Amino acid sequence: MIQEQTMLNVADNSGARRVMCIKVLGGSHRRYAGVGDIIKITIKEAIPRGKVKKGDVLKAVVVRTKKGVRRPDGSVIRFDGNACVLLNNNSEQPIGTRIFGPVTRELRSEKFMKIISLAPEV
Amino acid sequence: NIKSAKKRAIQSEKARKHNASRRSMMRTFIKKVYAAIEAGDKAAAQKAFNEMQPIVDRQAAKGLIHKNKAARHKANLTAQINKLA
Amino acid sequence: VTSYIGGEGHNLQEHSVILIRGGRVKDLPGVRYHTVRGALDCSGVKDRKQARSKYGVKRPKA
Amino acid sequence: ARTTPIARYRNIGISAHIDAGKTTTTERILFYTGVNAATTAFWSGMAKQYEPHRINIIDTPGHVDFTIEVERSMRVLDGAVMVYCAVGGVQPQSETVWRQANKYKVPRIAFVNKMDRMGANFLKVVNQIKTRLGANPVPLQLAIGAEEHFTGVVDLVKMKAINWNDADQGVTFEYEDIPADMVELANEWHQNLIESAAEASEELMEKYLGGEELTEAEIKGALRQRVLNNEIILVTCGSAFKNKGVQAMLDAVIDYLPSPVDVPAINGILDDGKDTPAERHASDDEPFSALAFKIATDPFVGNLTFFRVYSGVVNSGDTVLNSVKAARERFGRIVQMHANKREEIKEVRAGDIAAAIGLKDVTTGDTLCDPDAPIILERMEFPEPVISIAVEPKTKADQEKMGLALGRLAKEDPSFRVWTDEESNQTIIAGMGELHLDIIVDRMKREFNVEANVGKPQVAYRETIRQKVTDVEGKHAKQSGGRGQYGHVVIDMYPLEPGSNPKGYEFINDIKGGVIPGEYIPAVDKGIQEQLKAGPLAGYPVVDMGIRLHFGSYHDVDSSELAFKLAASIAFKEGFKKAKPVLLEPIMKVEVETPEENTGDVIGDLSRRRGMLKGQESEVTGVKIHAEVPLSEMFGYATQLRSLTKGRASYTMEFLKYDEAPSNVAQAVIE
RNA sequence: AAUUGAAGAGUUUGAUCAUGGCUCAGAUUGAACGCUGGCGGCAGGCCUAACACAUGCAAGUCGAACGGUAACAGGAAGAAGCUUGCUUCUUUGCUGACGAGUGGCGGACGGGUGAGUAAUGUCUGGGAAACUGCCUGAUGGAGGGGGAUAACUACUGGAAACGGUAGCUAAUACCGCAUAACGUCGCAAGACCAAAGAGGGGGACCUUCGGGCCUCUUGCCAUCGGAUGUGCCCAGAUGGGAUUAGCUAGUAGGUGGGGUAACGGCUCACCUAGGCGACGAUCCCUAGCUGGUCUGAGAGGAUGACCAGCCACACUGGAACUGAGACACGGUCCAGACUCCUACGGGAGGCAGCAGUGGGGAAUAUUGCACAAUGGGCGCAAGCCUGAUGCAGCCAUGCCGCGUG
RNA sequence: CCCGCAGAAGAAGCACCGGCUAACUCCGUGCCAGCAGCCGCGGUAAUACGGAGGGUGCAAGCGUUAAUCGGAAUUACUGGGC
Ligand SMILES: CC(=O)O[C@H]1C[C@@]2(C)[C@@H](C[C@@H](O)[C@H]3[C@@]4(C)CC[C@@H](O)[C@@H](C)[C@@H]4CC[C@@]32C)/C1=C(\CCC=C(C)C)C(=O)O
Ligand SMILES: Nc1nc2c(ncn2[C@@H]2O[C@H](COP(=O)(O)OP(=O)(O)O)[C@@H](O)[C@H]2O)c(=O)[nH]1
Repeated sequence: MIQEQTMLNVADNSGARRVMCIKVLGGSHRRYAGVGDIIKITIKEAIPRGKVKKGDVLKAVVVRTKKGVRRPDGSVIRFDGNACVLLNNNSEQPIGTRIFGPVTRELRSEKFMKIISLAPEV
Repeated sequence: NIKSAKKRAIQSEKARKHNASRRSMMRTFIKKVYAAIEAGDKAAAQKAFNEMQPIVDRQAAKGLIHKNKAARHKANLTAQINKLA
Repeated sequence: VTSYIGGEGHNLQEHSVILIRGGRVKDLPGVRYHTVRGALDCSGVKDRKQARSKYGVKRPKA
Repeated sequence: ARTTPIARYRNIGISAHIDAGKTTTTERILFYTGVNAATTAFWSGMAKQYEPHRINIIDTPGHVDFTIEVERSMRVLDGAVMVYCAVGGVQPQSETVWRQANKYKVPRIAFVNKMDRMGANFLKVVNQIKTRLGANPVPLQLAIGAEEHFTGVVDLVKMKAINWNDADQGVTFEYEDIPADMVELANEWHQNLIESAAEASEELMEKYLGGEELTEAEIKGALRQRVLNNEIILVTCGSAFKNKGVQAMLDAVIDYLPSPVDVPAINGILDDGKDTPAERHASDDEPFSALAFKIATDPFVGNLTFFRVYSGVVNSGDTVLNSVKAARERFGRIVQMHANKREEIKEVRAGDIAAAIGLKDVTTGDTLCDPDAPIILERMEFPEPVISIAVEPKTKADQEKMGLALGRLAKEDPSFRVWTDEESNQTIIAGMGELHLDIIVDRMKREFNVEANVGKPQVAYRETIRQKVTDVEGKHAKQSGGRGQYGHVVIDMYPLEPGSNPKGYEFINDIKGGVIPGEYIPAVDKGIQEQLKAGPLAGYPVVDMGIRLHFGSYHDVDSSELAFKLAASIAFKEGFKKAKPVLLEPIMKVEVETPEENTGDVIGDLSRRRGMLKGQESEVTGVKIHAEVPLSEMFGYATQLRSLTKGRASYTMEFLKYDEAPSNVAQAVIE
């Protein structure tokens, strides 16, 4: 459950550190993004070197939500915090090159393969 | 790392575990002696010193503690076991 | 920095990549360097014959 | 050292219109040859039938845009496999690669790909090669059915209906005989295959007239003799996708495409001195001579320089000569791209191709010859760009780097060009077309990380007057405090006609007996001169102006060079104001060369482009159209000229004159 | 015989001199660029990004420590196609030899770089509390037992990296026991400490016929010397800044414990309240030091490439383990930045070793030949290893010769 | 390294020439084009610009730039001043 405003941590290099969701893309009036959805983003923190700089506007992939995820059977995965992987505005597709912290099976997408190839877990 | 004399790594490991365990007990024995001094028991001090002397010497020989260390222990342990005891 | 372009004529325009020399022009206060003719994107002086080593002009075909 | 097979060398390049499979078909080879963009691989013949032959393949671009990649990719190598879409007929860029093959008289066979596709029709296309390309086809084969009912092919030499099987893609065979369907068709060959083979030599056909069925061995030699002499194009057909056909075509390569010795020895020159064909027989024991086609740069080994060795040999360390630059190079590591591995080499013989690592300054077209036996070779031709567009480095910082990068892309692609407009100093690139330009700029982002946006090039406008203006008056009189200084001048300003090349400006000393001394008269000229560098309408040079002195006045002392120089300056103004000034624009002598079919559309567009037409010839096959059309209006012509003439239409332009710009233009051109 | 060598000129004025600065003649260079370019000898060659790195090489070696047989070779506890003393198959580790494994020694040398370090270093001269592989002198010891484990075998997980269970085995691997001074603690009396075998040959006597046994050659343990190496201490010298004047809690000293190879706030508890600084502490900036190099008549000024000595560093921060020696350049562990491999679960790597690419730049070279020599590691030796070294390739980069009559 | 073979045969550039500074004329140019280490050359007879002839200095190098010391007693201990 991510929604406009809401700070997210970032799970890649690129160098964002802290980032804010300025839109839940994908539908009129769509309230929440979570799981492995895409959101428009404005960088709030940014390391000094880094691909991205503060004030940039990009997209990103929700990779960990505290409300977590369910899928079949009835179980739950919850993560302590909210994190995402920055995507280039045109091609989706991570602008980063390393992923940090575990990611979930749901992300097993054509476009998000590069994330689960990286990333040390689930 | 691709230099096969990395057997040195697996080798000197066996070494560390061996050294560790022997070096461990010779310490716990030296302790037993200091304990006696703290307990005040003149008998157990000179008794425990007799038990530890061979250990300290043997290990020094085997090259785990080295000579002058061996000396220094029985040296000032003695100093103390017969300073009030 | 501002730099001198010696010899009669030159190519040399807004994007030319040159090699700057050092050596003033005491008619041009502020101009403290020469641009080395014949180096990189600067051509040598057309049709010159004497002192060709300065002005980057090659020997004309013995 | 020793070498190995030699003279069993097949230097062939695949090229054709877009789609077609001219690449898919190439990968298919590497599969077949590799049982158990330049590459090499070994074909023993699909049946085991052959002594292993060594094949150098080059998959070329379709498209135009990158036609340069075919000039080079056909100049150097010996054979050519022209691919055709079973569905798409000849199509425009088939004709262009045809002309490029003819330009270099390169022997060639033909492969009608995609027989499995809806609307497939082998013999139709074969006929278009005859009709549209004015060439002599010879169906060396026949298709077993068509489109989704495409099951095989007929070797109509060996007269058997070749059968490729289900799995293992290719390989296997069982060489089945013709089916009852085609026996009628099959009993042709184009009997003028065998009658085409006949025409090699009359003593070869004399027995054909005498009804003597020719031996299989003597036919293959027969039509090959004529393939080599490019009087015949064998057609093979197949479908890379179904794996039903590619293989039979490889055989046709060794059967009917040259060795490096079935070849005219190279032409050329000596250095300073004069001609002589450089000759140099295709022989290992000749003096080394090679041409450099294609330059690249790999991030790990540095500069790669592809060459074709026509004569002699080079060993890693031999210091050859770039004859067309008058400097020597020392060969180092050598690489052959070897199906899928940059295999290393210490020696490279004649008749082979490879890329030389580390060579310093060797551009495309240069000859690498023996230093004792220097020769210049032919050098292909450089297609000459048709499109220009101005570029600026998005980030002012990058402006330096944009310079570096465009430079690099130039020495890699001679068909690409870059320069700086002598006026309105903006960076201008030029290429063989819209797409060409696109991927160049894109290549900057990828490889040099300079993104830059693009725009229409600026235009150099000029200024003039239209009315002779009668005696206008200039005057100075500076009683201020210092140098006395006073000058007075009266003149006539009048338009000219485009006269005497260098001037475009005319000053006349029709001064009275001595109303102004002739020592100050140079000055009054200088004063006008100054005003011409950027006239009063909108900067921009003033042209085609004439000026006549007639009257003035001075003090015996106060007047001076300066005084009249200003007086003239003032006299020029007010006179210009009253002279009905106008904004000029530049026009081009434009020459469009187009087919008969669409000279209607082309004319109309030239007209639409605010253009004047002036002639038509009907020069042979196209129709040269002559027109005067303004510059600020020809931008991106290539792109549309193509659309209007199916890609088939050269054109050319250069400066001609300046004419009045239409008002809405003029008032727009306001800075 | 051998630090015995000091030059001036142009430029303000109508002219002059001085003033001052500017400028010039010389020598020098790891140079670059422009024009030009024949050879050879000797030497030099990334000064910038201690920027990032594809590929190959730069550390192994002993079967005379051990169990051993994967490949080679030979012999055969012996066998075909017959090509009967000339072959190619199966056995047998028998012998030569040898992949993997245990073990030993080396990997702390050799080589690279200058990041850090203004004094934790370097230089000069001294000093006392120390350890020291291989090499060496001397004196004796080298007895008698025990438990294991790789390899291996059997199941078994991985894509790979790597392994996992159970069982078996050898030794100079490992541990007791004995022996115990000219060794250690102790005033003494007294307590207490080690070790390993292996090869070549052989008369008898001989035995399970393995060899006992004899001999020579090595290796093992202990103590004291020598040699070399290393650690520690002191004084003096070794950049600039006051537009840095105050600095200091393990701080300065002491006592007693602990600790190291060793002295020591090295550490800790308590007691003293000290310690440093205008002879520049402190804090800033910059920097490897020296022999020497360049210049200069000298004193000086400038400088620390190439050679040699010392120090420091090894992708960045940190830590220890093994060891005589490291807190380890091609070792281990943690962490970080980054790159690479993956069958997505998981893996791997650090050229400032040689060559080489990209990058940066005005600019700096071959992905060469060889261990023949000198030298280094292992080995009784033969030998194996050696990008140290010896040569070659590239460049007029310098020096010196010679030619182009 | 020596011994044979053929034939001058395969092998010369670079800066300078107004004073400092060794080396001078014609032509072109006309405060233009340009030179320039310092002073300074160029506005119709320019040994100073550019070409030529000639000369001067160096020579497989020659120039230019950059750099350290020198001359600079111009941080003066040696060895200066107010
Ligand atoms: C691989 C090959 O053989 O040609 C490829 C490769 C190709 C010739 C490309 C067209 C064009 O970029 C070519 C240029 C000159 C483009 C400009 C620069 O970037 C050059 C360095 C580049 C070299 C090769 C390149 C990149 C090809 C195409 C492109 C087709 C594009 C479309 C939209 C149909 C082709 O062949 O069709
Ligand atoms: N179905 C089918 N497709 C083919 C065949 N040959 C080529 N193609 C297709 O052609 C397309 C482009 O192939 P490629 O050779 O790369 O094109 P090129 O590079 O322009 O020659 C791909 O979709 C191929 O699958 C064929 O024989 N059958």
